[PDB]
Amino acid sequence: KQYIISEELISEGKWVKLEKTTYMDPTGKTRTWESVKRTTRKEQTADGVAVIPVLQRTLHYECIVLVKQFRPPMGGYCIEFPAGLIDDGETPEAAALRELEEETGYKGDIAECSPAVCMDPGLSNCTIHIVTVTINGDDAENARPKPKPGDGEFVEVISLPKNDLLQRLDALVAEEHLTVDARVYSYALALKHA
Amino acid sequence: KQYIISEELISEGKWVKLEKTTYMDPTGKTRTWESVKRTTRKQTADGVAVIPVLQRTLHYECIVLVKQFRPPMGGYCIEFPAGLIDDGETPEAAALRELEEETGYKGDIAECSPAVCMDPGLSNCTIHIVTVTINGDDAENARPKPKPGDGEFVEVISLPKNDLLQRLDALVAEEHLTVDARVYSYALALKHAN
Ligand SMILES: CNC(=O)c1cnc(C)s1
Ligand SMILES: [Cl-]
Ligand SMILES: [Mg+2]
Ligand SMILES: [Mg+2]
Ligand SMILES: [Mg+2]
Ligand SMILES: [Mg+2]
Repeated sequence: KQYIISEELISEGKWVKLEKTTYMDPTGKTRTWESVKRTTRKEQTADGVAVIPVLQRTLHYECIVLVKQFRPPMGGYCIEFPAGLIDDGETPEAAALRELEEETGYKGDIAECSPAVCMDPGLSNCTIHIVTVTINGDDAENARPKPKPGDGEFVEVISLPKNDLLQRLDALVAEEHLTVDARVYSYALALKHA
Repeated sequence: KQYIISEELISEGKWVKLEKTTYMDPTGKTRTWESVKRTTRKQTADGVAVIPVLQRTLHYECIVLVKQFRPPMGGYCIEFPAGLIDDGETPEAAALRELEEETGYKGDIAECSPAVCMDPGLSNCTIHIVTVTINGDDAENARPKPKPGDGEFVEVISLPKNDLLQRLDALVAEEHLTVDARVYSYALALKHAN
């Protein structure tokens, strides 16, 4: 029933733009919306990847590997799945494994890759692939993981046990000023609910 | 170590604005970021998203989701019921209200997250994730009345909790919809648990 009629640029930065979207509603009436888009999406199937990294080690409980960084939009520190934008020509899987190594030091193994999923669809067209990766923490490659941050990347690694993830996140939020990401929280809530 | 120095308005719509954020990197170098914010916040968070667990005896437990056209996406998305929190509304009340408006179901609060970020590399947007149970055997949820506001057009899709991720992939394959990242993350963790 519904579709886009026109997309009028309001303001274009180097990374993000704002558009006036005109669309047809299902009564047959024309309406508008304010839409955010990135300027960096070329032929990628999504803007970015977020990695769900399951750290597996003999005689350890499985951990979920998370990262903590300063996020200028939020004006503060956030706890997130490792993530980054997909480089031109790069596959989502390759982007995931690369970002996971850059942000955490770990070399993972692909498990699964989602279709493109929407970040905040009432606001933006932004999409990611959610890529589940296992990390063999018994491998020597992953014994001394050194994050290789790119320019302006400053990332702390936080590994939390899967079997207590929500409470461990709660305990971090209780101790400092820091926001947990909605996908991380959602994943932690389902681990509780299962 | 990191903090905001200043924020310069680039462009302000009725609902969304774009800013150029100046911040201090951990080395003492000053850097800029393009940030999006909503113009609507007052509140604990911009919005709520509801995880609605429909419980009917002798049936599988379902998670109630909504399908709507999303102008920034140019398409239909599958999402947790959700909306912005009204000035002077609590997140719990916003959650029960939105759930009723979007689905017609009347639920009970199970738990409420702290404010969690939507896409912290892009925006300051936050929500509370509110887990709600729905007694599907109660008379008031027999023939649920969805009460849309002006210009809302929402379809309800109930999916079994125990097979959520496979049911979502199926919808994506057959119906060319985009699943929401928080929905997909929750679905993943239901499979990954134990
Ligand atoms: C790296 N510098 C930037 O200004 C941005 C990157 N991603 C954005 C949404 S803004
Ligand atoms: Cl529950
Ligand atoms: Mg990143
Ligand atoms: Mg990165
Ligand atoms: Mg809504
Ligand atoms: Mg509503």
